[PDB]
Formats: sequence, structure tokens, C-alpha cells
Amino acid sequence: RECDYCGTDIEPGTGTMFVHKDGATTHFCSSKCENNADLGREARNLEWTDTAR
Amino acid sequence: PQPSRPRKGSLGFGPRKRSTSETPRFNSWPSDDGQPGVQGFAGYKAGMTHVVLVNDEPNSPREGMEETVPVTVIETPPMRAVALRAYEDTPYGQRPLTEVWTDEFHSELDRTLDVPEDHDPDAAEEQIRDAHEAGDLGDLRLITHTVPDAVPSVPKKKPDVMETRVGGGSVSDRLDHALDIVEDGGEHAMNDIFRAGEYADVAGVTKGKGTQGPVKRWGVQKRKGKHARQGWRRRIGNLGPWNPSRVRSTVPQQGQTGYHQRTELNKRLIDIGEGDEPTVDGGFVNYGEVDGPYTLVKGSVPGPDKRLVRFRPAVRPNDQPRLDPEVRYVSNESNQG
Amino acid sequence: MEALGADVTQGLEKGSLITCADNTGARELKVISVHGYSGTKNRHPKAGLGDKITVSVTKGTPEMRRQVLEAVVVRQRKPIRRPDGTRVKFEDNAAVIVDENEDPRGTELKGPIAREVAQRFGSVASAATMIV
RNA sequence: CGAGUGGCUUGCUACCUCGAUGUCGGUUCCCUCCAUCCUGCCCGUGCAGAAGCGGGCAAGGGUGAGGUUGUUCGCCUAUUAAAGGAGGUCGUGAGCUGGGUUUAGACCGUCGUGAGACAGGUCGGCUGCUAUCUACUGGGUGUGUAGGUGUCUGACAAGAACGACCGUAUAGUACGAGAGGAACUACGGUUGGUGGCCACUGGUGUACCGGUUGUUCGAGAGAGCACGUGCCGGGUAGCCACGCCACACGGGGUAAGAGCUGAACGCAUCUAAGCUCGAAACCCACUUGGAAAAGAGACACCGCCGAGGUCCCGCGUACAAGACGCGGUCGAUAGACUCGGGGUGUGCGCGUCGAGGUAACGAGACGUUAAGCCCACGAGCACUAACAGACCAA
RNA sequence: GGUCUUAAGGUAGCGUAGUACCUUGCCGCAUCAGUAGCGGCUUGCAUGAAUGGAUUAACCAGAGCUUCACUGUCCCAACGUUGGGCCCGGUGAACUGUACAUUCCAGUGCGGAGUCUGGAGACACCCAGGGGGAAGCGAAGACCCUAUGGA
RNA sequence: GCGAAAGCCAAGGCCUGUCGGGAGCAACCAACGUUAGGGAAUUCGGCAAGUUAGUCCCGUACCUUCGGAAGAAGGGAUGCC
RNA sequence: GUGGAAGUCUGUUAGAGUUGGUGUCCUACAAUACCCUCUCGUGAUCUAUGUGUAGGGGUGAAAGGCCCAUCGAGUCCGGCA
Ligand SMILES: *C(=O)[C@H](Cc1ccccc1)NC(=O)CCCCCN
Ligand SMILES: [Cl-]
Ligand SMILES: [Cl-]
Ligand SMILES: [K+]
Ligand SMILES: [Mg+2]
Ligand SMILES: [Mg+2]
Ligand SMILES: [Mg+2]
Ligand SMILES: [Mg+2]
Ligand SMILES: [Mg+2]
Ligand SMILES: [Mg+2]
Ligand SMILES: [Mg+2]
Ligand SMILES: [Mg+2]
Ligand SMILES: [Mg+2]
Ligand SMILES: [Mg+2]
Ligand SMILES: [Mg+2]
Ligand SMILES: [Mg+2]
Ligand SMILES: [Mg+2]
Ligand SMILES: [Mg+2]
Ligand SMILES: [Mg+2]
Ligand SMILES: [Mg+2]
Ligand SMILES: [Mg+2]
Ligand SMILES: [Mg+2]
Ligand SMILES: [Mg+2]
Ligand SMILES: [Mg+2]
Ligand SMILES: [Mg+2]
Ligand SMILES: [Mg+2]
Ligand SMILES: [Mg+2]
Ligand SMILES: [Mg+2]
Ligand SMILES: [Mg+2]
Ligand SMILES: [Mg+2]
Ligand SMILES: [Mg+2]
Ligand SMILES: [Mg+2]
Ligand SMILES: [Mg+2]
Ligand SMILES: [Mg+2]
Ligand SMILES: [Mg+2]
Ligand SMILES: [Mg+2]
Ligand code: NA
Ligand code: NA
Ligand code: NA
Ligand code: NA
Ligand code: NA
Ligand code: NA
Ligand code: NA
Ligand code: NA
Ligand code: NA
Ligand code: NA
Ligand code: NA
Ligand code: NA
Ligand code: NA
Ligand code: NA
Ligand code: NA
Ligand code: NA
Ligand code: NA
Ligand code: NA
Ligand code: NA
Ligand code: NA
Ligand code: NA
Ligand code: NA
Repeated sequence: RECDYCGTDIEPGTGTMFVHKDGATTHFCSSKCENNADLGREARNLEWTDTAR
Repeated sequence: PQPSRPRKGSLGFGPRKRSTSETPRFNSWPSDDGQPGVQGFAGYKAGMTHVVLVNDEPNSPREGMEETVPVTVIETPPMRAVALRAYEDTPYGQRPLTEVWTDEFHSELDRTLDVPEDHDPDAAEEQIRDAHEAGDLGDLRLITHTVPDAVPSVPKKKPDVMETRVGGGSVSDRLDHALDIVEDGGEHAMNDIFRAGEYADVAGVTKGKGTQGPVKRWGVQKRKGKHARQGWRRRIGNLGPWNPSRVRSTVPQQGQTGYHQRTELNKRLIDIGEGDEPTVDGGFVNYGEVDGPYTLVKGSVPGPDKRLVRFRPAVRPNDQPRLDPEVRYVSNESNQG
Repeated sequence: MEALGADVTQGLEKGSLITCADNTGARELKVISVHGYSGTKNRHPKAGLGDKITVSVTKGTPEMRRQVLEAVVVRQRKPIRRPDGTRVKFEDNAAVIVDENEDPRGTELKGPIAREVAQRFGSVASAATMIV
């Protein structure tokens, strides 16, 4: 699997899946990502993110 | 009315004092069923990671499916049965009779023992067989020690010595089996005793926490509400009733917590290998790198990283052995981050 | 009951206010008890995903209000662990009113549902729009 | 109607304390009783089944959360296997609380000429002390057994280390007109309790990194203060629970009870002698402590001019002193350095762009730059420091 | 009852009251559940007109209740910060002390014993702890009664 | 900055609110920070803590002794260049 | 619009007061202290100094409050052994 946020590979037996109100799903590899997300930031704008890279 | 409630903490692991030996001492051994064989082995704790396994359970609606399982990596290099001790049955229980030692010793066993320079193996052996002829021979065990020098991550070189029982077919047959092992050099390995998939009982001295209060040591509540602001936060209500006018040893009080021996039952051996396959990136925190004989124990094991832990075939298993479980993935991800 | 096939950290207590994920006319539900549960001194009875809880209607249609009904917990904010180790959490806490036979009192379920709830309440599941 | 047992209620008595034994309730924490609420094993039934009702053994474990009331009690709600009662100075204020009772202030009603009174109501109304002894939880130093190292034994001691529930198969089966509806056994899970552990999730993380407000160091750069982080955002290690792992069965002897063989009493009889079974209870099993067990233990090796130990030095798998454990050049024990593995989130400077502005100036954007800064972890590495050396000892 | 004591015999209002014994009165609101609170009823143990009655905008560190919001008050506790605490140098009190004292379980005794009686346990000394007991220390009981006491 | 307010800083004063040294510095205590999900279930009682917050614009109920209630409530804005 | 009233409002301006924490202290720093919280803050306001009222007497927006840590009758000595 791949983190729906930063893009790096999610180490198996790890991570969280957040189910949205509408039903959408979002796998996170870590708290760091989840948290950057809750701040309303988009991975594309964070230079450390594989996505942005 | 005062609602009922179980007492705080168990009264079966006391007194809660510091352990006499950092090296565990089993007080029970498996039953003499199968072929003769040493009933235990030892190693040093290193750390934890998880592994993906194929549901092995025949009764699980998930049998055959992936499954993440927590594992504690334990370096289990070879050990050496340096002697065979014999016990005799007497009106006062079992007592050591004699011992059969060898000559081939590990370079640094003298860091702990006054290694034998002159011993009579045969006389000992004779005395034992005569005892057996007379039928006073009590169980047979081997004096064993570890080779810490074989484990880089562990600072000590001084070997840890412990006695392990030998359970086998007949007494004669296992008596012989013992001597054979010893005579060689006593060199044996985890393979020779355990097979991945079997259940073992792991013993060890827990992580020490020095002195601790009742709340942490016994699980008593914290003062609640207003009471927590009056001057008392972590002290129990009272040491007892007016009468009996003495404090009963059963009331939760402060003291040594941790560094106690514990024999944790039915631990499943997920795998027994050798190499660096189980090591984590960056190295096991406060331990080091693994690259040699190892064992993967399901779940947790008492004691801190580097501490000696002991294995013994489960003495009271609940499930039947399900040998060599399929391991599809062993995480090597850094434990830092 | 049947194994949920996932570990749960009850994220609710007696007295908690959760969402009613259905069209029964009940909007808000107040947890009153957890079926088959017995706690321990001072402990607040707890409930999570897959539990059948007794509830009272706090908000909704006048006729539904104040009624004491049964329901099933379909979603909770507090994480749950699935067999492969992954954690799963939702955007809100929700339950669906059920009857004696455990058939939804309503006709439609609003929002997603945890797959685990299926292995327990079939008719509730077979009425789901989305099953994560 | 008669005979009793208990000492929880209420009353009686005035033995004990008025040079004071701190009140009610609650709370917290410990032990116990059985007249048993649930659970185990049983008997009867107006026992078809299911669900009950009544009784016997039985105190191992459990007996929970809430709404009114200071309440104890009690009423009420939803859960539950069940949500039993009672003793411990109506256990528990050198533990807490202080709502009530029961000081001084005040009001109402009633009573009184009045002061003032009223288990009538009402608002407000304080909680002292540095532990000598003893008691227990844990930690040491000595002596005794009578040189040392290592490994054991087990008299005894503690445990609830496990209690309970739901679901599936059995089975829509036995039973029953039907409605309805079991069990043995085998499985999965939950709950409470218990011990441990941190890969995973989560908390902290005044290590660290970034953003930014006010002010001061002229600006810039880089910094101090704003309570012991200014505030905001992220967070490693460790510690943790909200996270994760583990916690039988089975033997032996019994109770109630079901029976066998069997006599007194040729018959009958579970009992008198004998015997087969049979409880969550008892014993063992399992975990923990345990040579100070005065019968003060056993074994192996080393040593009595030398075995071993203490001090010393570098450190922690240990730690309030003490203790404990490891390493000490025949070395990787700690530090430096360099890698590895991690945390932040892209440094200073310079270049280009930039709403504009004559210009000066210019918030900010892009590049250089996964940059800069930082790390309580690992590895490599004898470079630095584990040197020198003292002592006790049959 | 359809007058009598003793002059009159409770009017407007208010009312289960900060006044209501019975009492958690009855009905309703509100809550899953409300001895509370509010509204209605009200025969008021024992309301009521300057012993002021009713009522009332504004005001209140005044008493009670409800809602939203909030949150470590709680479920259930954890980690952290600072000052202590612990070890070391220096300084250096007090409370309290009939004696003896390593106690425990029972009993007995002026009926609430470390010291009596019977048993059990118990090698000595020391460090830290939280306070079960010494009916712990502190105060010639402030309650109650008694005194041919006091104010 | 509304300010004789906070915070920071001069001039001036001081390191005498006068015992120190050591242990990652344990239990426990005083002050205090942060705590996931729940959100008063705590308790006599929300005690303690928390929430809200400055300024401008919009907007503002019952009741009222017409003064008030009222900053009711609720909604939006807020920097730098 | 002007004006700028008020035993008016907000306010740790100064200053006055003392509600809760039943916190800290309780052989105290203190024979009434410390901290946070809280009330008033143009008036029946607060305050310094001077001055008057004296013990069955004062003084008292009244609590039997206060009259030098002393008040339901101050303190000292005497009556008094
Ligand atoms: C009634 O029970 C009295 C009430 C009282 C007496 C005096 C002052 C105020 C209140 N309470 C007592 O008598 C308690 C006595 C305590 C004795 C303790 N040793
Ligand atoms: Cl408490
Ligand atoms: Cl409940
Ligand atoms: K008395
Ligand atoms: Mg991760
Ligand atoms: Mg207090
Ligand atoms: Mg980690
Ligand atoms: Mg409670
Ligand atoms: Mg006392
Ligand atoms: Mg009985
Ligand atoms: Mg018992
Ligand atoms: Mg009592
Ligand atoms: Mg009690
Ligand atoms: Mg006491
Ligand atoms: Mg007291
Ligand atoms: Mg005290
Ligand atoms: Mg009171
Ligand atoms: Mg009151
Ligand atoms: Mg009275
Ligand atoms: Mg009162
Ligand atoms: Mg002697
Ligand atoms: Mg600072
Ligand atoms: Mg009423
Ligand atoms: Mg009149
Ligand atoms: Mg005696
Ligand atoms: Mg007296
Ligand atoms: Mg009196
Ligand atoms: Mg008189
Ligand atoms: Mg929280
Ligand atoms: Mg409540
Ligand atoms: Mg309660
Ligand atoms: Mg408050
Ligand atoms: Mg004013
Ligand atoms: Mg003001
Ligand atoms: Mg004057
Ligand atoms: Mg008076
Ligand atoms: Na206190
Ligand atoms: Na306090
Ligand atoms: Na007492
Ligand atoms: Na009797
Ligand atoms: Na006395
Ligand atoms: Na009490
Ligand atoms: Na029982
Ligand atoms: Na109640
Ligand atoms: Na008492
Ligand atoms: Na009390
Ligand atoms: Na008290
Ligand atoms: Na049995
Ligand atoms: Na001995
Ligand atoms: Na009247
Ligand atoms: Na006032
Ligand atoms: Na806190
Ligand atoms: Na005591
Ligand atoms: Na000085
Ligand atoms: Na005008
Ligand atoms: Na004050
Ligand atoms: Na006088
Ligand atoms: Na005189």
C-alpha cells in the first residue's frame, strides 16, 4: 500500500485508515501525515512529501 | 452499601522483593514423555518487531489468511552442558549425589567458576549407576551455561550458569543420553530442543523500577475529586481497621517493584533461524544488531533488552502444536520513528 | 456473540450522545446501557463498534423523542485494530436503531458502516449503502 | 400454641471512660461470617419441553452503573449470571470529605408578658501535631551455622490466578397437539480479575526542529525575556494504556446426593464393618518467596600462602543511602570522530521574479536546497579515559 | 350550630411556603430514571395585611433548579516542569518520656491488655515509607448532671 | 496601548526576599504543563479547573418603574507589504 | 448635534474591602501570614496628622461589635492569705 497523503510505501502491519463522512477512505502511514492533513495542508505543498517530490 | 470490588493486585507473586538471581530458575519441568532430551535452553532479549503470518489455526474462520503478529527477537546462540548432575531420593526430598564434568571448557568459563583441573568422571558415573541399581536415583539434570561472547550486543563475557533437567524415555536411556551430550563438549542448540511452532514457557527477571508507590505497584486508585487536592494524591485511605490493631501484610504499600522472576506460560515459538533477517534498521534501540542464531517469540517476554531469558517446553499447554508456521513477512523497519 | 474479527477500544460510555445513522426520524441518540455488559466499581459502562446498546432518543421527531429503544453501534471515532494490524477510525460516532430481531427499524442507513458489523447483524449490513 | 439461636434493629441497665476513647453519611483500603443473590454439584415438583417454584451441600470467585435525597434506609431507570445480607470501636477524620446533626449571626411558623424556647423548617458558619515504641511494606549491616566459587535442595509460606457470560455446530433436533423448544461434546469470542511487555495504535516528551506576536541588542544575521516552553505546529528515545502478549486440563480425597455388597432383624435396608461414584469447595498440579529449617542443608570444583573477596577505575540489564550487575588493554565499558538509523521541513548568502513607486524602498515567490539545524539509539573505530595501585583472606 | 369562651371570628391576597406535622401530598412539566426545581390544586399540624399583605423592573462574591458551551470533576490514569524529598559539608531546636517493652492470637480482668493466663511466633542493629495500634500527642469535657458556685 | 494596564528596556539600585555540595534527581508532597475516545457519568453542589475575551460592522427577545433589560442572544471582520 | 449628569457602568490607576479555594501554613515568615479567585473604586468614598468621648461608662448603619493580642462589663494595684 501507499500513503494516500505523502505517497511513501506504508510499512505493512502499520498505519491508520480514516473513513470520511461520505464514505471515502484515507490510509495514513503515520501520525505526522494525519496531523499535517488535519491542519488543512495539501501534501503537494510539503517539500518532504514523496508526492511533492 | 459500599459496592464490592476485587482486591488490588495479586497476592501470588510475593513478597514483592528484589530477585536473588538475575538468571531465572524454573521450579517445574515438563513430563517424561518422548525421547530423552534437555528440557530447556536460554538466550538474550534483543527487541521487538512484527511479522506477517498465515493463519495456522484450523478452527479460525481466517485460517490461511494473512495476519500481523508481534514478536520479540531473542538471540539464542548455542550453549554448553558442561556437566551431568545426579539427584537421589531421600526421606527429605531430592539431593545432589554427584556430577560428571568434562575437560573441554569455553575460554572464559573461569570468569564465573573455579574450573575443574582434576576430576574423576568415571567414579562419579559409577556412583550414579550404583545409585540407579539400588533404585534411589532421582531425576537427572545438566549444568549449563551460555556464551555471551557469541553475542556482540551484550557487554558481558562472564557466562550465565543454570541447571536444566533431562527428561527422557527410561532413566537408563536418558542417563546415557546425558553423558553422551556432556562428554562431547556439551555443545547444543535451540534446534536440538525446540521446533518452530511449539509452545514454550519463558522465564526471566522483569525490568526493575526501583521503589514505586501503591498506585503503580498495586493498582490502587488515585485520590479522586476534591480529595486529590487536599494534600493526598497517591496514598491509600487507610492501613486497616481499628482492630486488628496491626497492619496486615495484605494491604497495598510502597516498595520494590520490578526485577522479580516470572515464568510466562504458553509462548509460541514463531521461528528459529540464524542471520540478520530479523534485525531492524538503525539497530535495536539500546541493544544492537542481530546476526546469528535467533528465536522469534510470539508477543512479549519478561525482562529488558540484554537480559538472559530461559526457555522450557510448555508444562501446561492449551493448544496442540502446529509446526513451522508460514512467515510471509518480517519487518526490518527502524524502531526509531 | 460472534467474533467481530477485529479488536475494539470502546469509544463510548453510558450517557454519550451519538448519531442515528438511519431514517427512523431519530437524529440524536443517548446511550443508556450496553447489552451483555457488566463493569466494575466506579467504572462507566462502555460501548463500541459492534455492540448492541439500549438507547433513548434525544433529538428527532416528537413521536420518536424520549423513546427507549435498542440499537447497534455502526461507527466510532476511537480506532479499532483489524487482523492485519491496521487501525480503522471514523469521522463520527453512530448507531442504527434495531428491533427485537435486530432488523433495522428504518428503511435506509445514512453514511458508511464497518465491515465487522456485518459478521454480527446481517439485516443491518444488507441495508448498508457503503461498507468499509 | 410451644421450644429456641443470633447479637444487625429497638428498648432496658448505669459496670467502664467526663485531668475528653473526635459525630452521622460518604469515601478509600484490608480481613472475615453464612442465615447463599449468582456461579458448581444435588433432591422434590402441582417435574412433557422451555421457563420456573421449593429444598440440600457449598463462602472459591462475583455481586456492577445511574436519577431525587446529607441521608443510612428507601423509591425509581437501564443494563446483569446475579446486581445477597452482616461483623471488624454502628472497621476506617495522628486518611480524606464536611452535605446533616450539634456553638456564636439571621429569618419563618408555633409557644411565652418577657428574656427566650421549640430531634419544626431555613440561609451562613474552622477540621491541630516534625512518629519515641509497636505493626506492616520494601531496602541494608552484622553475628550464628564454621576458607571460597558456582549450582541446587525444600521444611514451610502466599495466590483467585483465575471467575463468569454470549455466540456457533449439536438443532429448529430430543420433548410437545401446537405454540414453543433443550442437553452432552467440540469450537469462536466477550467481560472482570491477574502478571508482563512497547513491534503496532495512542499519550507525554519545558531533548529537538519550524512558524510567529511584543520588546531589547542600530538594521541584517544571530540572540535574551514574556514562569520557570511567550504562543502556535510537528515530535525521537524512554516511560506508559486507551495498546499488545500470557493466565488449563487432569489426577486424589470428600459434602449434599446417586448407588453396590451387607448384617443386626433368615426378609428388607446406600451403613452398622466394607465398597463404587459425586461440588466453582479440599489436597495435588502451576506461579512466587524460601539455608536463620538451631536437625541452621546438599553437590562439584578451587584454595589454606594463597582461592576468593573488598577498595580502586570506566559504566549500567541495577539503584532514595546501602545493595545489585557488567567491563577494565589477553579491552569495545564510556566519550570524541565517521557512518547507519531517526526528528523537523528547505538555512545564511547570492541570483531571478514581485503589487507598485521618479527614486529610495518593497511584504512575499522561485532556484541554489530531501536543504540547514538537531538526536537520550546502533555500528565502525583504541584517538581519549578504564591508569596507578591499596587491602583482607583459612 | 342553621350561639359559647374571651372583644372580634380571617376580608384583598398568598398558600405543601425559607411558614405544611402527615410528606417523597395529588396532577402536570422535565429525565431512561428527578425526596430536587417549576406550574396547577390546596381543607393552611400552625398563612395574611406598616407583628405589614400581594407584587415587582433594576441591582447582588445572597439560596435552589434547567439548557448550550467548556473541560482530567469522573471513566483511568500517564508523561513531563520547577521546589522539596534522598546522599554529603556546616548550623541546629521542639513536642514527649512511672517503669519495663521483639510481638501475635485467644482468654481473663472495673465489662476496650505490648506487661495477667495459655499458646503461637521471635537472631541483633540500621535506612526509607505510608500512618493500623499505643482507647497516640495536644486541652483538669465547652455536652449532661451535681454545688444551699459565678455572671 | 485606551491607559499611572501587561510584556520588554533605560537611568538608578541590586545579586542580602542571604547556607551550600551531589544523585536523570526513585516513592511521596507543593505549585504547574499536556493528555486519546467519552464529556459532569464526578460531587451535597461543576468545588477545582476550563470555556469566552481586545476593537469595528451587522444584529438583538421576554420584561420594564420607559431609565433600563443590553456587551442580551447571534453573525462577520481583524496581519504584513 | 451639542452638553456631560450619576451614592451609574468596566477597570489589580492609586487606594479600600475580603467571596471561594474549606489550597499553602498550622512547634508558622505570621499569637490571624502566603498565593490564586473575588468586591468597591466621584462618594453615606479612602487616607495622614491633630483633637474629643472612659469602664455599668464611651462608641456602636446593632454583630453584644469595639474601647492597645484583654469585653455579656478594659487594664493595674489594692480589699486579699
Ligand atoms: C452533642 O452531642 C454535643 C454537641 C455540642 C456540645 C458542645 C458544643 C457544641 C456542640 N457533642 C458532644 O458532646 C461531642 C463530645 C466530644 C467528646 C470527644 N471525646
Ligand atoms: Cl479518594
Ligand atoms: Cl448500564
Ligand atoms: K466522658
Ligand atoms: Mg511509524
Ligand atoms: Mg482540606
Ligand atoms: Mg520506535
Ligand atoms: Mg462510585
Ligand atoms: Mg484515638
Ligand atoms: Mg449452610
Ligand atoms: Mg473467602
Ligand atoms: Mg464507625
Ligand atoms: Mg463498612
Ligand atoms: Mg484513624
Ligand atoms: Mg483529624
Ligand atoms: Mg498529622
Ligand atoms: Mg455543614
Ligand atoms: Mg445545607
Ligand atoms: Mg435542639
Ligand atoms: Mg446548614
Ligand atoms: Mg548466640
Ligand atoms: Mg523562557
Ligand atoms: Mg409544588
Ligand atoms: Mg392592620
Ligand atoms: Mg505470653
Ligand atoms: Mg473536668
Ligand atoms: Mg450549656
Ligand atoms: Mg446569678
Ligand atoms: Mg481528554
Ligand atoms: Mg450526578
Ligand atoms: Mg454518584
Ligand atoms: Mg469556580
Ligand atoms: Mg459607582
Ligand atoms: Mg470597578
Ligand atoms: Mg483621628
Ligand atoms: Mg446574639
Ligand atoms: Na494538607
Ligand atoms: Na494541596
Ligand atoms: Na480511630
Ligand atoms: Na438469644
Ligand atoms: Na480520662
Ligand atoms: Na465516616
Ligand atoms: Na462464595
Ligand atoms: Na440513590
Ligand atoms: Na470509636
Ligand atoms: Na467521618
Ligand atoms: Na478532620
Ligand atoms: Na473432585
Ligand atoms: Na546456613
Ligand atoms: Na396573624
Ligand atoms: Na453590595
Ligand atoms: Na492535569
Ligand atoms: Na500509627
Ligand atoms: Na550568604
Ligand atoms: Na440632548
Ligand atoms: Na482573600
Ligand atoms: Na466596668
Ligand atoms: Na487582691
